[PDB]
Amino acid sequence: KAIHMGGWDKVQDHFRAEKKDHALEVLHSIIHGEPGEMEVNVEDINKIYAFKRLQHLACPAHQDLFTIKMDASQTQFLLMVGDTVISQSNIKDILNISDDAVIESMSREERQLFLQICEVIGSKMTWHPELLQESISTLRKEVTGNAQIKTAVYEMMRPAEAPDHPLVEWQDSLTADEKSMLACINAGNFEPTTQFCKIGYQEVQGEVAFSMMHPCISYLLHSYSPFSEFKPTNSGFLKKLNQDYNDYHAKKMFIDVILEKLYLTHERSLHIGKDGCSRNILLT
Amino acid sequence: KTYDYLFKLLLIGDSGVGKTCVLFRFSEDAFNSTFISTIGIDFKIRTIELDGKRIKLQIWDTAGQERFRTITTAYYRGAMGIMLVYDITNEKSFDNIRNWIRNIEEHASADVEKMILGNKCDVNDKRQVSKERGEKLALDYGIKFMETSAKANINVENAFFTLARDIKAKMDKKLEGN
Ligand SMILES: Nc1nc2c(ncn2[C@@H]2O[C@H](COP(=O)(O)OP(=O)(O)O)[C@@H](O)[C@H]2O)c(=O)[nH]1
Ligand SMILES: [Mg+2]
Repeated sequence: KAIHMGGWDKVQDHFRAEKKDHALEVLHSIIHGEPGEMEVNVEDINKIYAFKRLQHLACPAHQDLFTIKMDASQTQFLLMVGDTVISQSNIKDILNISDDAVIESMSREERQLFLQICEVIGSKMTWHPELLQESISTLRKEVTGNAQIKTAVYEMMRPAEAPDHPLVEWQDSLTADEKSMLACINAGNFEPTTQFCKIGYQEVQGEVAFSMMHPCISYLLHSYSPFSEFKPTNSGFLKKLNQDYNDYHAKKMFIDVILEKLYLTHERSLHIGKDGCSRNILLT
Repeated sequence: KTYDYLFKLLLIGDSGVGKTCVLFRFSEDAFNSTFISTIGIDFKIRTIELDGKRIKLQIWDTAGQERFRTITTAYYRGAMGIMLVYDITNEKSFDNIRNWIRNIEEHASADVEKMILGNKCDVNDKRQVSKERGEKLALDYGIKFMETSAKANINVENAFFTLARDIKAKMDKKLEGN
C-alpha cells in the first residue's frame, strides 16, 4: 500500500492531501539505465487498470457506463464509456504472445475474470515497479496471492472448496489405462500431486460436474511475462496449455468418469497430496 | 463400474417454451406440484443403459440465462448433443429456431448431434405451429424432430434416448482406429 516509485516517499510532502492522487498519476506518466535491462510490452495490459482509474473518478451514477466489450473479431477489448469507444487493446499484446498464437474463446464469466486478473497485474506494475525488478516471481505471487483474485478464481472453478482447503492424501485407485487417459490434462505425464491443478468441479443438487480452467487464465496467473524477450517462451507455454485444454474436451466423455471416481474417493475434492505436499491447488 | 461414459447435453431454445420442465420430466419424472425453482439448477443428470454400457447424461439448462445469441464457441465446448426446443403455442419461438441453428453451425463442433423438440403437444386449443411445419424445418437441416409435452409425459423419454443412441453410434465408430 506504500508507494515508493519516483522517490514518492519524500516527494509527497509538497502536495496537499486533496491532490496527491492526481499528482501520483502525473508522476507515473513521467517515470514509465537502458544498457543491460530488458524491454517490456505492457502498454495494452496497463490500459485495463487505467480504465478503472478513469471510472473511479466518475460519479457513482455514471460509473455503470464504463464497460469493456469484446469486439466482433474476438481479438480486441473495447474500452467504452456509453456508446463511445475511447480505446482498444489487442488480446495478444495484453498476453505478450506472438501473432500466430491461438486464443481459445472464453465464456463471458471467464472474460470478466481475465480482465480482473489484468487489473491486478496492471496496478502492481503501475504503482509498484519494484516487484518486477526483483523477480517475475515476486510480481506473480503478489497477484496469485491477492485476496480477491484467489476468491474469484475459486468461486468460478471450485465454488464449494475454500482456497485454504486442507490437502487430502493420495490413494492410487487407477489402472494403467486410466493414468494414460488422464496424462493429457498435465502435458502427457501422470503425477498425482499436480494432475488436477487445472480441474474445477461444482455440485448441482449433489451431482458433480467437472471442467478445466481456461488456458489464458492459466497462462495469466502462472506463466505471464511482460518482457519482450519472453514472447516466444510465453507462446510456448500457451500452446501447451491449449493442447491440454483441447485434449480434455475431446476425451471428456472418458476423463470425467475417471475424475469422478477420484473425486469421490478423496472426500469430494481433487486437492490431492502425497506425504504432505500437493500442487493441485488452483493458485496460491 | 458405476457408469461408462459421460454425455454432456445442452437444452437450447427461447424462454418459456418448456426447457426446464422437459429436463425435470426426463430426469426426475416430475411436473410442477412440489415446485423447485431453478435458483442455479444449471444441469440435471440421468444415467441410462445402451448396449450394456451405462451412460450418464449430463443435461444443461442455461440457455436464456444471458445467452440471447450472445454465444460464441465457449458455450458449446464439450457438448456432445443439443436439444433445440420451441413451443407449439408460440410461433415466434418456432421461427427463432432458425437463428439458434445457425448459431450452432458457426460456433459448435460439426459432429455435435442435434434434435428439435416441439414441446407442449398437449395444448391443441392454443396451437400456432403445425406439426408438418415442425418436420419441414427439421427435414431442411437434416436433423431429427419430434413433438413433446412435458406435462403429459409424451415423447420425452424416447427423444433423449434417440439423441443419446445417435451420440453413442458415432462415438463408437470413431473408436475403430480413428
Ligand atoms: N400444457 C403444457 N404446459 C407446459 C409444458 N411445458 C412447460 N409448460 C409450462 O410453460 C411455462 C414455462 O415452462 P419452463 O420449463 O419454465 O420454460 P423455459 O423458460 O424454457 O425453461 C411453465 O408454466 C410450464 O408449466 C407442456 O409440455 N404442456
Ligand atoms: Mg427455464
